[PDB]
Amino acid sequence: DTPYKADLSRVHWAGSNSDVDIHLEIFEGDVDSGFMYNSFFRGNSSYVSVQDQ
Amino acid sequence: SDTPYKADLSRVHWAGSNSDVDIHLEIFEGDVDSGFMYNSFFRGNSSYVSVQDQ
Repeated sequence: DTPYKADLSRVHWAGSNSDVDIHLEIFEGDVDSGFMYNSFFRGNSSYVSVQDQ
Repeated sequence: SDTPYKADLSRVHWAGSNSDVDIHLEIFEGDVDSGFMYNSFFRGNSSYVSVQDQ
């Protein structure tokens, strides 16, 4: 009911009447990916090295 | 069950020609009560991003 409803100036709203959204997204350092995991059975075995022989 | 002086009593703050109207003064101490009190609890259990003026 405000008297100014018919004369508003909307910045990021295009078209014949200000209905279409053309705003800009805001992004930061956020990236979602898979969860982490660490080995557990590394010490439960006998070990031998033949790397260069 | 009626004392001899019933019809000739003097009663203060009992107005009227027959002394049967209540014009006393209320005693106020300043007690006012309304709805109960609540505080938020989940205001630090999520992420936050600000887009004000942008």
